[PDB]
Amino acid sequence: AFGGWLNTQGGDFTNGVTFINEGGSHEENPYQGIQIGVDGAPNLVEQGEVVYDDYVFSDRMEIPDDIRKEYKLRGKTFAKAAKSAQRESEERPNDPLSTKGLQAAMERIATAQEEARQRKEAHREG
Amino acid sequence: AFGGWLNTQGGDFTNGVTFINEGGSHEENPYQGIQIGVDGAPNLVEQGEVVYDDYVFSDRMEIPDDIRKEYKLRGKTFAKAAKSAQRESEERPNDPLSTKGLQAAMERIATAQEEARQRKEAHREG
Amino acid sequence: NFPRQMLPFSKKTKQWRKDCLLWANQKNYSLVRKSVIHKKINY
Amino acid sequence: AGNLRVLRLYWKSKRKILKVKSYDPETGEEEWNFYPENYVVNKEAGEEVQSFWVNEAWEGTMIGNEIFVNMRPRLIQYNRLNNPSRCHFGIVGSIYNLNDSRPFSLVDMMKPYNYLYDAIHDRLNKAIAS
Amino acid sequence: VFDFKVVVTNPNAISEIEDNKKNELLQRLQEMITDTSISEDEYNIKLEKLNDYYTYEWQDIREVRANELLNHYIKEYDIPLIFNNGFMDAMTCGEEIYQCDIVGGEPVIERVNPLKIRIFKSGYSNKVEDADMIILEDYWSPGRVIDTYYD
Amino acid sequence: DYYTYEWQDIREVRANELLNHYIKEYDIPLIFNNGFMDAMTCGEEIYQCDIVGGEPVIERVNPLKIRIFKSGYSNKVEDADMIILEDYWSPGRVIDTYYDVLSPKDIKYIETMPDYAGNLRVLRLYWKSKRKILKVKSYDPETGE
Amino acid sequence: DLLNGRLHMSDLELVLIKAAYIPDRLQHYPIMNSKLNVLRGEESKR
Amino acid sequence: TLQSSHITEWLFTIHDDVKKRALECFLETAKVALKGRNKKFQYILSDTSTRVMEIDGDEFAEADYGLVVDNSNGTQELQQKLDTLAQAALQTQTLSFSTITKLYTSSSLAEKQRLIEKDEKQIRERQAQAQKEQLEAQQQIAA
Amino acid sequence: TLQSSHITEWLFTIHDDVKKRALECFLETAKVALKGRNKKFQYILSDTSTRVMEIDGDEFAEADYGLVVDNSNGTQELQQKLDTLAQAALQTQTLSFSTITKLYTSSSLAEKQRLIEKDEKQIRERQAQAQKEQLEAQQQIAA
Ligand SMILES: [Mg+2]
Ligand SMILES: [Mg+2]
Repeated sequence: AFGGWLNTQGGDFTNGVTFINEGGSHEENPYQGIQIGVDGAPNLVEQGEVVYDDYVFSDRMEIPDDIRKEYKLRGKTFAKAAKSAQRESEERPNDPLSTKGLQAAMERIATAQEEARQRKEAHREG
Repeated sequence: AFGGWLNTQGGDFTNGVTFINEGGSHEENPYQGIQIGVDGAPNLVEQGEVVYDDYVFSDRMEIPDDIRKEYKLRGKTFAKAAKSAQRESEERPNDPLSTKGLQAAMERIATAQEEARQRKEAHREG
Repeated sequence: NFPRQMLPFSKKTKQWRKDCLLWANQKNYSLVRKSVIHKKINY
Repeated sequence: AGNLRVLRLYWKSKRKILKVKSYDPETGEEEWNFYPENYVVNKEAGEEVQSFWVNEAWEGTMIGNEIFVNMRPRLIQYNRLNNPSRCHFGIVGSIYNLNDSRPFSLVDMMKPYNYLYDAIHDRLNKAIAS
Repeated sequence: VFDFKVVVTNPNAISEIEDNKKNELLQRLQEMITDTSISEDEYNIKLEKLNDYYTYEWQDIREVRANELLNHYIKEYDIPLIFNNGFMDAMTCGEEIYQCDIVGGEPVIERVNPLKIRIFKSGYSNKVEDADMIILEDYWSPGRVIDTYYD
Repeated sequence: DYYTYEWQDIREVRANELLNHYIKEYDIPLIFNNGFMDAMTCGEEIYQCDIVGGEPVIERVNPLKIRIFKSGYSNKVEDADMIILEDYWSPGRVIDTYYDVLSPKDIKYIETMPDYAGNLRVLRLYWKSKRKILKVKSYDPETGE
Repeated sequence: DLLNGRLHMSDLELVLIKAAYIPDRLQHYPIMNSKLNVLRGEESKR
Repeated sequence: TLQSSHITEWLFTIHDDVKKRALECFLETAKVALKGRNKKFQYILSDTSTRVMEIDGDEFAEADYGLVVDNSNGTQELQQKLDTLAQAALQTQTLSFSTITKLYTSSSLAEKQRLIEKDEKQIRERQAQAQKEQLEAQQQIAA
Repeated sequence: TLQSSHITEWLFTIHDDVKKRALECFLETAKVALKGRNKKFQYILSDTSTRVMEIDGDEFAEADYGLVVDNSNGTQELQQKLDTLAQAALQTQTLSFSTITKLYTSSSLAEKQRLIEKDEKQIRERQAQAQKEQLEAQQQIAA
């Protein structure tokens, strides 16, 4: 499927990133999304978002330049930033250094998204 | 019988679909049906219908174009749609991929027929 | 000429398989086998 | 004699199949499955589909010149668990060769000595006769 | 010595899927013995027969089935004679080939004459199974073609 | 009963399970016998380890079909930096090994070959590239280590 | 090739043939095969 | 003659390899033949052996399930060890003659292994319950 | 013939080294193949064996964890000692027939070692609690 996988030599190796594609927007999907799993039981996700370690990177949200400069993101959205941080890990999902780098980058992007959501929530309640 | 069976190499291999032919319509048969089994004890079937996993595809019914477009059916009657879905599996009953494809297609056609039946009875009761 | 084998299952009809068998009838060389004459001489 | 020429052909055809990435409904565990080309991918559920061409064993038998029998995929697909393309026919065998060469059988290495033996014993027979 | 037995490569290796398949088989057998047994007359006999299979494993049942198949057909067809003939042919040509097929609904194994097989599209492969195309041309009796292709 | 086990014991059990199963499955001893013959003939014995179809496989490499570059007078083959394996494969084998990556254009190329044997020249390149990696020095937060 | 019973006349002299006949070509007698066969057979039973 | 047998052990080794592969192919052919409505397999197979085919995954090679045809010193050694173990079990009144016959007519190493385990378990349980019966008999007599 | 075997034991020694290294190579190849979503490994491996990969140390060679493919006189001697020791343990009623079969079907020296230790501990605990139960029965009788 090529989404966060390296299907070669008759195997299916993944770097841990889940490219949740082909479903559609929350409003356009009759089931409100793909419904990857059951845990809140309705864990719904759309076409543009990506998941690492059960943490959802949102595509609708953008990256403030303040949060761009610190943590050194590249993409315009958080989903695109995760898709840019994990480019190296796709072709070498088994390398220990690649896994460590992916874990660190995903933690950075998760903290950035938490900060952005906190800022937006505070501003909206303001 | 050549209906849903591959009698070759001195064996009798089946893909699971039961071509129920040669009996006749319910009204033309003095026992009202072929009486395949006893379970409702009178399990009756006619010449046009086919069975896969103890569930009956009706030959008398027709697929509305709405149900043709989605679930992507081919035959004009539900029985003919299953006679079209199982063609690839008839020549290779022992292939795992063929069995899985038959399982999925049979589920799709069964759900389509259930939707047609509930629509028809709802319209009739209206 | 051996007929094309990169086809959907629907287009692998009776005439296609008959063409395969006719090619087989029309027919040896191998890289790790001796000639048939050599084997026959041995036997 | 009153026999029939029976020519049986075995060949690996190529079959189009689909690898479908579907998510487990209960747990967030993406899964993989192999289906034929006629399988309709279930959209609206995240089922990503990619199509591959894969080996498939076929057979067919000609009896005499007019009879055509059992033209179909081999019903004995010697399949493997993870590789849909690993298949073969019922024929199993080996070459008793060395380093990708043709077999230098035991009879091959003994044959020159046998030919020399025959020549020498022909000389012996002529000497006995004379 | 000719003792070719199917053996579990790791007999002390059990996983969840094996246990699930064992449970499925036991449930199926329980339903069948419930169906056939006529109201307690021999139901306990079936429980006695299947109670010793709770200590079995999926791998053990599969190995058992394989061993009974191979043992029966080895004792039936006298396969070692077939292997001896193939060994002589290997000595003569350096090629040992056997064909396994279903004839009359039963599995059969035959020795292929090296002069009556055409192996095409191999990659310097020592094994015959790696070939992509094989032709077997032999003159059969009418009885054999009817015994194989009556259906 | 696994409470009495140790980490090293569990790893050893897993490794023994793998080697046991695959040694019995592949008849690795016959492969080693052939390699011993190749070594007596050439003074060279080589084996390739790879994954094919998702399973580990082991093969004996023809000494005439492996090109070893950039070695350091080392009698071992693992010390090499660039290896080229040129051999002729059947179409069935290449489709068995590369179905998940072969494109329809490539499969048509396999079809459209004249096929006057009908094998395919499979050249596989192995070479040690270089990667830029970072050695980062960090202090344990709890203890000044 | 020597182990497979082929003698290259260009490997033991200057060729002043390509015809598979003894009046100008040289027989090969495989006396080395047994020596290597013993060792490979011992390798199997170790 | 041993050093002469070394000269042809290569031929015999490749022969045994070919035999193993041929038997594996025949095993797969028989597996496919089972699902063909042949009543012969109802006689040479037991019940559970005939219900293995009902479970999914029977279409694949047995080498992918951990089963391999094997003729090596390991399996022959294991068979010998199991047979002497059973003989030692007969002595000490631990293993019953009926099950000894079953082992002698088993053809599968795991089958005989489970038979030995079953009889050990049965005998040990019978000993334990007999001991408990004697102890409670003494206790109630004293009471 | 022994002094003639010395002449080719150098070939055999380097061959053994090559075989050892090739088997380490195959072991690492299988380790990488484990984490590729193949259902074959679920059949030939146990649950703990399939769970080892979840720890963050599986990407490195087994030689770095104290594990080596080895065929030397040390391992054969250790195997023979363990097997003979288990045979001696069977007699004296210190090791069960089922666990004997498990040792015969282990392939790992560590596994059979742990089996022997577990059986020792279980039987000693049962013996000790037997003495305690008998002693308290006598004591309460006297009371
Ligand atoms: Mg019977
Ligand atoms: Mg297992």
